[PDB]
Amino acid sequence: DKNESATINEMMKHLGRSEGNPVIGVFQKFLTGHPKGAAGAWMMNGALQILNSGIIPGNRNADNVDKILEQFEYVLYPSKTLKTDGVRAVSITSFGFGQKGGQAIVVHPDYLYGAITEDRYNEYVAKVSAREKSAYKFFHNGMIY
Amino acid sequence: RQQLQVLARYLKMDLDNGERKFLKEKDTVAELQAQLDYLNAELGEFFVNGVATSFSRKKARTFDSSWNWAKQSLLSLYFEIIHGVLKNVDREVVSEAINIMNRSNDALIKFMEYHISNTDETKGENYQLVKTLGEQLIENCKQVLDVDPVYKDVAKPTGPKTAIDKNGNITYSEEPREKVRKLSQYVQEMALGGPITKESEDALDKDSTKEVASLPNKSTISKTVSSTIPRETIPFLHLRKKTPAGDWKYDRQLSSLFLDGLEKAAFNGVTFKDKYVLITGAGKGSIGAEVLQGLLQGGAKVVVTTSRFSKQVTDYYQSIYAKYGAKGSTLIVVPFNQGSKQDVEALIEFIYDTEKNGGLGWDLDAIIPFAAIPEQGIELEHIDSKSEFAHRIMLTNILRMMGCVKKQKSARGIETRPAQVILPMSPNHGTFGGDGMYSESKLSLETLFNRWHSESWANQLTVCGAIIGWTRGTGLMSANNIIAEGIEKMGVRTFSQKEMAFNLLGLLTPEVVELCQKSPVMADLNGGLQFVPELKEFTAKLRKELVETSEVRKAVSIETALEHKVVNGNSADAAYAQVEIQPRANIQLDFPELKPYKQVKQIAPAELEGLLDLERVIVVTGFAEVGPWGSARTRWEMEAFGEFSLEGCVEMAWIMGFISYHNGNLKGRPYTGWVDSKTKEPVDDKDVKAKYETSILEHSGIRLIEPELFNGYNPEKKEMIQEVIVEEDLEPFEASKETAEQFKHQHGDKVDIFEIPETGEYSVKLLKGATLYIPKALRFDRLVAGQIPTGWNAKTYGISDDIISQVDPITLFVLVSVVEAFIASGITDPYEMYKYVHVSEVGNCSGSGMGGVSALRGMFKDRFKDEPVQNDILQESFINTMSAWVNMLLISSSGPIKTPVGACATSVESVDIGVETILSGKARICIVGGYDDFQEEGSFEFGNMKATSNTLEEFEHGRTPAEMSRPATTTRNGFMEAQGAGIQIIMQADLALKMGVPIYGIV
Amino acid sequence: EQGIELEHIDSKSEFAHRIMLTNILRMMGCVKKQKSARGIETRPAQVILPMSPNHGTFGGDGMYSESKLSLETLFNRWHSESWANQLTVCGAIIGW
Amino acid sequence: RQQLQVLARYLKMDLDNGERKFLKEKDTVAELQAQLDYLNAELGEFFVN
Amino acid sequence: YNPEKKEMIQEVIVEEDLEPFEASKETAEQFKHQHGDKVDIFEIPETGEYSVKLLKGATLYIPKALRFDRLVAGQIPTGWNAKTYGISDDIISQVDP
Amino acid sequence: GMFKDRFKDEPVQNDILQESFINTMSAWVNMLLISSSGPIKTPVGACATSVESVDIGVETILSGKARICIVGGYDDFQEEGSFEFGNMKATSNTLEE
Ligand SMILES: NC(=O)c1ccc[n+]([C@@H]2O[C@H](COP(=O)([O-])OP(=O)(O)OC[C@H]3O[C@@H](n4cnc5c(N)ncnc54)[C@H](OP(=O)(O)O)[C@@H]3O)[C@@H](O)[C@H]2O)c1
Repeated sequence: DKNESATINEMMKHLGRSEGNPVIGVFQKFLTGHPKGAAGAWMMNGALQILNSGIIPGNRNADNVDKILEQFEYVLYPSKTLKTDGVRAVSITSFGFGQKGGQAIVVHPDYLYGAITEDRYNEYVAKVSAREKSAYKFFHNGMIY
Repeated sequence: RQQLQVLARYLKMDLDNGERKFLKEKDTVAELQAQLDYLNAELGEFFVNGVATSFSRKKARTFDSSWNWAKQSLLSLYFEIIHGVLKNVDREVVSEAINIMNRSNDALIKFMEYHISNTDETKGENYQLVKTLGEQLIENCKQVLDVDPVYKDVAKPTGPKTAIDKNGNITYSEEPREKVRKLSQYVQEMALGGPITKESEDALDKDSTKEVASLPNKSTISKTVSSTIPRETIPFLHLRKKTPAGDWKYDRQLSSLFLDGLEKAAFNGVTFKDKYVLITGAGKGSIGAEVLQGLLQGGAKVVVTTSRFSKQVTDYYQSIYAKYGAKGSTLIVVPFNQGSKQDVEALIEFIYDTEKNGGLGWDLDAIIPFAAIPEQGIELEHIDSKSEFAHRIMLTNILRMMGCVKKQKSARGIETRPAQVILPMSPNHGTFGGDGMYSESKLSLETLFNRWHSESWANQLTVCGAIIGWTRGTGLMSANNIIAEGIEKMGVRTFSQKEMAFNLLGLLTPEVVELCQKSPVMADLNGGLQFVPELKEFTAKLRKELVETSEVRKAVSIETALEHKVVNGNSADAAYAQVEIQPRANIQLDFPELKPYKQVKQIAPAELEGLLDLERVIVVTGFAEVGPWGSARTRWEMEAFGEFSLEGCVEMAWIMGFISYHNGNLKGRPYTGWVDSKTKEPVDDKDVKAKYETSILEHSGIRLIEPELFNGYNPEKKEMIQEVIVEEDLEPFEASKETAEQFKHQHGDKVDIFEIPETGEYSVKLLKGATLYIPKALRFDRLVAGQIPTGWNAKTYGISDDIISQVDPITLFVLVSVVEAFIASGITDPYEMYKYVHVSEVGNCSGSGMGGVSALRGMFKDRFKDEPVQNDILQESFINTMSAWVNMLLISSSGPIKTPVGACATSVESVDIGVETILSGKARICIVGGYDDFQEEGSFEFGNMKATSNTLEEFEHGRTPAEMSRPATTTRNGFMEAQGAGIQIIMQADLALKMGVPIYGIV
Repeated sequence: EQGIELEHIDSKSEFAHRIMLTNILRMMGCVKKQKSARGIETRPAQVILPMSPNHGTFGGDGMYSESKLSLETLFNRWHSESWANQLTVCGAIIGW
Repeated sequence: RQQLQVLARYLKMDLDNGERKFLKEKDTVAELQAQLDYLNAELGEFFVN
Repeated sequence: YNPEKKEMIQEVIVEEDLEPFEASKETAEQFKHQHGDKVDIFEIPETGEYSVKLLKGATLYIPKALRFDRLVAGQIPTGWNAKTYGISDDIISQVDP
Repeated sequence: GMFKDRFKDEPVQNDILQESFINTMSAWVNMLLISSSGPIKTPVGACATSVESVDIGVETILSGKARICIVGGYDDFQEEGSFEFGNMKATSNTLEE
């Protein structure tokens, strides 16, 4: 938790992240524990759910934040869920045994739609709407049978 | 028997030695049990059980990260205003401003400046509101950067209001007082007293932003509230002075000092910076709780005790600290039984012991010993175990606690830092009756006023006797709330816990602290109650007048309804009666919301259109998981909200096999819906929560390892084998020829095998010097894991028994995650991908850190013990076999297959591989993610590497399973192992748009 | 209880307080229960309580003062509870 | 000793039955003595006696 | 490893009590934890060691050997040693071959 | 070590688990020799691992994440895998040979 905070903090400092704009830390493993190889995948799923909701879950086991972490001015450690007015991007970081470091950045899907025309977008919206209805149909049939 | 006796005698073996020792110890047991029985008969069970220790140093929880909580509080306020949850008329805005100012530091100010300066006021009215409030709060925080934090309560004062409805239900409600809308006006009301106590501008509730702008401004008090105290009127709150005769009487001068302090507190706030306080009896709903909140708001360092130390209680105090803990404040929460003399001494030793010795290294400034238990319906003749125990808590152990502090201070030569003891005195000295030894406890505390002068502890302790008035809502007084409006009609005062706390916090102001150092202080906080003659009878009359009115109205309304029913029949009330709709769970897939093009066009820059190669933009189109909280949907509800919706509860009940669907005849009648999986009884969706939620929460998430989920693995009884050299030949045993020859091959001369000619079986005779293995059990100290919910079953999802029997369990987590990720992508038939892409263009880049560890156990351990293991177990172990089964059962691609192994970073390595596979043109769609299982062997080794938290150490610290995983915390001490899988479906954006699949994110 | 200041209050003082307060209340309670079990409402027992002017004035007497001052609740409890017909309260403040 | 063991087994005599009962009661004694010790530490000798 | 003599263990229920053997207190208590009523352990007061007495009905494992029919492999040349290349004994002792 | 030696209460180094991981060999390479902070993508591909390695290395270099990539594969022979490849009848039976 110290190395990861220090790493994120150094990335933010080097890239000139604004003073007073810490990244909000999410610590999903407070709830799930550490499933080894699945760890990043659960975090990525979380990240996607954060992006699409704007809801930043709090670390409800963050009783007392380690005072050593106060030096990391670009990190904030929430204990409670924050309903934001939007999250644009999420960083996912992983540190495996055997020097396996990783980072993924996920960007809010609405930034894709500025790349296309209104007709392409509207065609897509209609297709997705139809697919979603068919998926609900499939899901409830599958669940109950 | 005679031959055995002769040999016993030759060998000098006393055969009866053990039965003789046994009968001596059985007599010792009966003697000890008689002593215990006698003490139980003398003290009673309540007392004997009651004096059990609770305190341990390792359970002490320290809260000090106010530097972090300030920023959280700001961001919460910021979003609450933006979302319209807090308006410019809410006092909560002002209260949060005060708590943010109390934590003002340079980092907080930069934080606020960034958030407020980057607020776009044109986005709406709420944005303009947050921008204006935020700019004012910044100015406040700059002014108080180097100022001591203050206790300053701005909550609306609440009066009691009892209501009896037409049908004789009694509603007790705390209602805003008309005359008293701030604490400054409360102090004015207290100063003026009432006719019964006669012997012979602000923007609150209209503009919170204006009220916030006023908060740093130390208001000058021209004429003190004490000058307004009428001649020959005793204020509702006053100090008393001991007369030369030895009576305690109202003292105008002392009372003026106290009331002026309260007035200053109410305008300017009071600091408690550098006060070290022990408080007992500060649970939720207590007076002490409100005292605690003020002390933390004023920067105190506080030890708070609890007799109910639990996760719920530590989370309660955490939320108090995070909201009210000012800069320099600290909250220490300790389990404590004030009924235990050992706890009292241990607690005080802990407080005074050096940090090196594991103590706090504190010296107390104040002791607030408010621990109490209710004694109700206990008259003189009923005084028994409970009352004796209550009297130990409320008197004896208060004296012992004071004594302990005196001994600690005197042992260290501290003669110039006395601890102020705020004694919870009562006007109730046997006036109400039925309260056991309550009155005796409270009256006995009054000796301390004289003992302060007569003994040798005055330099270590000061005495502040608070005579606490009628305080609504507490453990001791909640049973008396209904009559309080009536009592106040006498021109007398009852108190909220907030007001009483404010009154008591007035005793910790520098002026009262100095007064108690000169001589004991007696503070009457009784709200004129003493001037109501024959109080008990007065309260019993108000109670009857209310209960009689309730019961009469109930009876008269029931009979008037029955009369109307008889005269007008069923047709009159059938058309009046109305149908209730109970909700059914409608589980949603939570596809992303698509905005109108015009809105979506405003977020990205205009130049972005046509700029990107959308074949090189990777999107996530679907995701799923199987983990300790079920699916991605249920885990998100628990993560984000801490509780399940109706949809989440029904999903979890289905996942866990609690409920099953039923369509057809059920006990004659046709039924469509959920039934209990065991009983087959119908279950309404609305009842799933009451019926199953407790079970769902107990058998989900991080919890004690369940042996039934891990092939009977029991960490408390871990099976090992120990090699032993046979010292003497074993009794022959029978084996087949085949097996006998395998024994002979192994042992050679250390075994003899002989055909039994009759049966064709073989005798096997292990000889002296042969090697055996004897099972032995080890207690392992990792007892807890994040386990998939008890009752999860791949068959619930549709996976056949043939697959279940073939594959490692990890493979079932993956197969479920993959189908669920495809459903989250709206792809219900994976072969639909092949309408859009070649079979060469669908990849699997998911992986695992360890793979099919149950299959590894099979080949390394089960095979060695000659247990039945499938012949192809090895293949089910391979990290890439899960992806092979996915392809073989579901996808049928001929696309890339790049299986990463990256331990804890596998899932991110997966995404990196999937991304690069798609950008290289090898795939257009890639299954990415990760999976791992929990089993005995890996748990043991992560324990030997000390990577995981030791559960026994956690239990010593009073941690429950739900709090063992506490990232970024001071006391974090290793990870909590879990199991499961996660999967995403990634694709080229161009293809996601053409297919019309949901897009959850851009990688 | 001699030479027992606040900080020395221990086993002896708790025991003394049981004798001098708690078990006086229990004794009164027992008499009340015996009289009430037999329907005796017209023959109250006068309890002569050994009260003291010493409420922590001398010091060093353990829980003596607490025992003696606590007996003064009985003056109010006589009115507030249901034992007045079985017991009467006579508080003797005993001098030097 | 071996002959005594064989006879003990023929007779279905558990030779260790008494030492086994003894060690169960010795644990019961220590549990009761801990309860008494705890009450003495809470009330003190003066009070308990 | 000798494919001609592959070591397995076979679970056998003790039909008759074993000769007592000596074990440390720690080990004796691990035997007792495993076997419960199927074992008796007794302090030997002189030495502080424990007698362990496995009783009728207790589970034992008896080594047995299987002849396996894969006798040949492509093996790195006999005498290959990482030290010949320069790898230290500390690395050799830490890592899998 | 962790499945069998630990079960027989044999001496096994406390960090045996880490030495089992497929990616630990690459970690030791980096820790003893290379000291890079470059990509680390450890494939598992049974008999095709080394070709999967090359495909990953190639794509890592073409993506611009690396300019140099250590590619290849490794595996050991031990009793247990030999036995299981025999139970799957994948290997030649020496006695039939
Ligand atoms: N009107 C009034 O309420 C009034 C009037 C005059 C005087 N007082 C006095 O004010 C003080 C507080 O009154 P209150 O009404 O706030 O009482 P309360 O709400 O009953 O609170 C007392 C707290 O003591 C704790 N406690 C219980 N048993 C304990 C034990 N064995 N060891 C440690 N703590 C224990 C409980 O908190 P946990 O559950 O956290 O352990 C309980 O909530 C008392 O001494 C009372 O006599 C009250």
